[PDB]
Amino acid sequence: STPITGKVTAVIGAIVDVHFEQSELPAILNALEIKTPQGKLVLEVAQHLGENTVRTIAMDGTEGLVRGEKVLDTGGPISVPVGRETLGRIINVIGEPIDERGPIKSKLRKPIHADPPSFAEQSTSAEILETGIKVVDLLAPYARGGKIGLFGGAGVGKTVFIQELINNIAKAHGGFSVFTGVGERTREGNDLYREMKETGVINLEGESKVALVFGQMNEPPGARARVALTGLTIAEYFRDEEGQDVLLFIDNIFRFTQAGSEVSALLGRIPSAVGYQPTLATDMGLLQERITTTKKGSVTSVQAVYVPADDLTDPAPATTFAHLDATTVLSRGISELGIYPAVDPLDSKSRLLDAAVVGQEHYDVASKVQETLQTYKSLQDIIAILGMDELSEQDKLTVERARKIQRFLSQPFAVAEVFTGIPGKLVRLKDTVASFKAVLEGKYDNIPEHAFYMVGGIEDVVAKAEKLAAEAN
Amino acid sequence: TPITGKVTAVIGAIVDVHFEQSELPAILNALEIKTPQGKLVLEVAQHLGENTVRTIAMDGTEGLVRGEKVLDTGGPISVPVGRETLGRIINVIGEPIDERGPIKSKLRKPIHADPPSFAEQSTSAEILETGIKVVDLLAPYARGGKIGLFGGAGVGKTVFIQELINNIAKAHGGFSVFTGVGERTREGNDLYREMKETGVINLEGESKVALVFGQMNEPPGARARVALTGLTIAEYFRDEEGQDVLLFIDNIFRFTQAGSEVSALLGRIPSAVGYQPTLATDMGLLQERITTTKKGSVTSVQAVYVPADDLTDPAPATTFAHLDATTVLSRGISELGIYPAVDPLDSKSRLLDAAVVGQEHYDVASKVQETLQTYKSLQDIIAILGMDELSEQDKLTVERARKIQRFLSQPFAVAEVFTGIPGKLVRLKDTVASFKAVLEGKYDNIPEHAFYMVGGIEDVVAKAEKLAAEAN
Amino acid sequence: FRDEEGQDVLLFIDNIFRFTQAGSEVSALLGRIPSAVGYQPTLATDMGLLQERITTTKKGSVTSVQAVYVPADDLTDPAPATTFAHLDATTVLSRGISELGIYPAVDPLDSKSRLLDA
Amino acid sequence: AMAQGYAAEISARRNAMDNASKNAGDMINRYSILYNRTRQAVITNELVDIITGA
Amino acid sequence: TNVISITDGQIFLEAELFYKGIRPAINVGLSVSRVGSAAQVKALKQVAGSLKLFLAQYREVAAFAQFGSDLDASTKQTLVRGERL
Amino acid sequence: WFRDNGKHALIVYDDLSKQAVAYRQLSLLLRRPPGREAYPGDVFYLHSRLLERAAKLSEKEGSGSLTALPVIETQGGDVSAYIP
Repeated sequence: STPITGKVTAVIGAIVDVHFEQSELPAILNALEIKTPQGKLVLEVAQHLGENTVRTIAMDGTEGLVRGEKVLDTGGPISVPVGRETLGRIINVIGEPIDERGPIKSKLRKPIHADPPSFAEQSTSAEILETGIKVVDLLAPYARGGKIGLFGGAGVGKTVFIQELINNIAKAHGGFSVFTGVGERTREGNDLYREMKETGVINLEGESKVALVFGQMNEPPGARARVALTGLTIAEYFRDEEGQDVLLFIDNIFRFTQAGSEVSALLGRIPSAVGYQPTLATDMGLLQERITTTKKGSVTSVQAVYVPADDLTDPAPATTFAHLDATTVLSRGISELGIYPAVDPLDSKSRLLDAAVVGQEHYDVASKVQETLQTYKSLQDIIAILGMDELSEQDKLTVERARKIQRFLSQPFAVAEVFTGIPGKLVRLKDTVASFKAVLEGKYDNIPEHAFYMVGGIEDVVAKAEKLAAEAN
Repeated sequence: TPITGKVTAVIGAIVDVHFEQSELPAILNALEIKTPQGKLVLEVAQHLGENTVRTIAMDGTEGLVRGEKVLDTGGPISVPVGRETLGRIINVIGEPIDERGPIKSKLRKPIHADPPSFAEQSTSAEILETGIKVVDLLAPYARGGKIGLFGGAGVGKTVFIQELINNIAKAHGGFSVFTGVGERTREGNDLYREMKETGVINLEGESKVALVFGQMNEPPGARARVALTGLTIAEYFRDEEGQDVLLFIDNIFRFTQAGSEVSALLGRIPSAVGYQPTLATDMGLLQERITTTKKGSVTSVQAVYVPADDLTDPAPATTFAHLDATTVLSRGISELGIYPAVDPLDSKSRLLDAAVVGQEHYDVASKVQETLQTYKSLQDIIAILGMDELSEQDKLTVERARKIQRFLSQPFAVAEVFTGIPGKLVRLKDTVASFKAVLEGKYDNIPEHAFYMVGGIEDVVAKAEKLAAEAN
Repeated sequence: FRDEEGQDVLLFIDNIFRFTQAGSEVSALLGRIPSAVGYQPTLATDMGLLQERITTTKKGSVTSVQAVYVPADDLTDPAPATTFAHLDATTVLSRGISELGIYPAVDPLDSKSRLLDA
Repeated sequence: AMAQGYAAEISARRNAMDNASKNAGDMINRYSILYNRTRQAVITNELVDIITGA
Repeated sequence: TNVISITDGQIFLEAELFYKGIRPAINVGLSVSRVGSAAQVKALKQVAGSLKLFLAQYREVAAFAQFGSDLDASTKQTLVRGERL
Repeated sequence: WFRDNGKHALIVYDDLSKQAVAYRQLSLLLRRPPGREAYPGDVFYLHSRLLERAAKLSEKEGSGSLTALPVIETQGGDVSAYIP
């Protein structure tokens, strides 16, 4: 009944010191409200600092705010709507859509922060997802119930792989995907918007499934931090209700951690549980344990851990890397070199990969495929030294099987249309697995250099040489 | 009426006077507290409110009884100015440290004063010839500019400044000045001696040099404001006199160090590398003030003692920007034994361009830097494997580069204390030609040890002949 | 016990490193700030409390002994350096020597000192 | 003689580069020590600065 | 770090390059640009598509020539091509 | 509770180092003065008390047995570290 409101007294840094009235002290993490001439000002309470004054670092611009403006609590934590109504929309951290796409009324707008699954609600399984890219179709399965990480600096564009994975999975997904744009560059935001809308994934008028929510990177840090909280809440709702294997992609968990540290420093708290961050433990663990597997179903996550250019020192990056199960490494150097997938089947990994978990043949070929590429990596140094002669008949076969297979590792993307110009490829697991084996098996060992590279499946590597051989004759 | 204030608290060198009246002393103004040993002037630094302003000491802080009556001059510390300054080595307060008594100054401008006007900045590309080989080719010295010699702790800064002083001053063609901050006491004594002996300051005759000494001994506030006093004297000698004035600042990093020591006791939260919270802003206000406007020419030598011998230190990093012609000297080059110690692969002068000192000079410097960079780049494989394991082209370049690096040093006129040779001033055009030849192999067979501590390639050949006579 | 019986008592100490580290722990607990590396405002006075008061009197002596197991045999800990400086000659108690024929195995090989004057 | 010399220079490719490999190992160990110490000290100084701010 | 996480990319002009005589000093390997040739006049693109790969190969042979020894035909050709480019 | 019954057992304080870090955060928030490695020096106190808990009892009290399986995190072999 009674609308609890207080007097926002002090604005320091990007934080507004929201005092309150007797019994009106809002709880920490509760959704406040601040109506401003520019619109709605979003402030999330912080450490309730006594003196009936609960601190708050706002989710909107600190500008224009006038001391003593009344702020009335929303009665609970920060909220964004939950449900299929969110599909096709760009949900902001405050929750006001920034696309001017009108309010897609949903069943509920749940509070962002909540409980995680109990150990009686946390299950585990060994499942592989059809990622459509032969790199992730062979060298590292993606988990239908387990985290799937990634790496690669600027220019490796792992977000492109993310969109491609979303599209391919949705193309055969019984449940709706999800994303979370943790502080992406705005232009990359619009380009992601265009590519997601036109790919058919974001059906502007239809029934889309990949609800992209972006933190927008251009706000005070609190919104950026809580954005992933919002996205996890949304995916939790989707798994809880639709009960289908609901994907989960996080834009830049490294940017999420930068935002968390920026929040901690922005808050009065002393950041020291990492050496530069005290909250890193709690927040990172909460976000990761939000991705949970239940007896009802699994909500598979896919977080992108940007590599701060070989930041082996950072404790938080090591916590993230040893916070998951399977990953793919997409380097821009010596991995994007002549590769549209831009991945490194060597440095990749898949804990779910067992002959009894990934297919008996798939492990047999991958073992050779990993070894041959490692041998190709092993023969990478020798061939350039004295020439391509030193290899034995089996070795030169490997050099002629792998250097084409490593070239064949590439694949144009169904979403990378705007740049490369090659129409995309989306073979399956039963396709890619036997595809690489036949490449290993030499049944098409006569194919040209670029014949299986930047191609589709094995049956699709036949035409590439055949149509290109027309120019020679 | 008189303005009197009571010293409310004296903590470290940052003292507090609670001037309990209406018109409190203005910020950046001078408050004088009459200690029995002198006039401990103070810089009213922060009006901490409640009729309390925190001051930085311009002298000793011991024995100031809480509540001493502090009289306010009101305006900035009025540094005496004028030709009379010449030959007198003033103190940080402007008080004449020379035991020649008060100096009859026609006027006294404020120590703190407005920087040069943004529209009064006479851009110039004139190169001032100092003669030192690295100064000769690798980084030209801008005539009437601000050349900063950011370098390690005494690994050449003091000697390079002294030699440059003994070189430029005789033909300064104007009225130069010397300003020190945190100067080694013996080094300050030596600088005064050399200026007296060179005739730069004539004790009973005309003097082209007026000194302000801010040796490290002083209280931190004095160390910080001494260079500002020097800059005020310099700007006064640049506009009012309107003639080229060479003002050299020694260890301007000491000014930033004074800022750092004062700031913490002044109640500013610790900054980067514990440096003062206002490093760049203050360094600019005391550096951008020094420039050669259309009013007059200013030759500025602002040596910066890069703390921790790693130019990554925030104070030296902020220092690097405001200075024009940077001649870095680092301990790595010194450990090789080269006295001039200039890091040729690093020390660069933006005053040096294609159309500045000559297309041939620009190409000579480019080739020399490329060769030395090649030597440094191949040093890893050289140490790991050996000179034989690499290319004969690479070996030839390495040998030429080693000879060139050994040619980088030179005998400086006042450094004859160390190397023992009478100093040699290499002519700019002669040096450029010598280097072009040496890269071109016009003396590539001369001895390496006969390339160090000599003049031009002529003295190099003479040394090679001498080594042919002696070493055999 | 030494002064209440005039009895010259040799003292054996657990570990100077142990006591100094415990004193560092307590000094941190007090409220002092951390120092350059791993110290705090009152590092030295901790061990300086006891060891500076154990000396030789007329009633006997107080020549204590500090038990040190050279941690990784590295002298990059200042307390171990000052302790090894405290000792006069070194007894190389190599494990092999214990089996070589000496049950005590106190090697006088490392008995180096310049105090042997005429 | 030519066979012995080719064998001996192949040895020089396994007994001179071997010394170079030893030099590289020593330099790599030293540099790894310096970098591991520098990273740790940087993190420690960061923690100290952050707490000293607080 | 924050700028490189927010900016479009970088032309990380390392000091060694500018010291190596290459003025301007875009260390091509250490350079990056998220936008890329899609934001470029294709007249540039037809030659840059080979220029980038040639610089990449030169990066692959920089160590080999740093050894200062012989190699196969591809390696020496790559070194000459990269230095010339 | 197991051991004093005289039986045997094995405790595994898995990754005690992270527990120490948690103590460091707890001290910092509780405003206990920071010390070396910025954890409260009380980290050693808590760790010692938690570590000397287990041993093999004598026949005087029935001889209970208990094995500890603590783990740590060698931050680049953080030998000069406090918690390790």
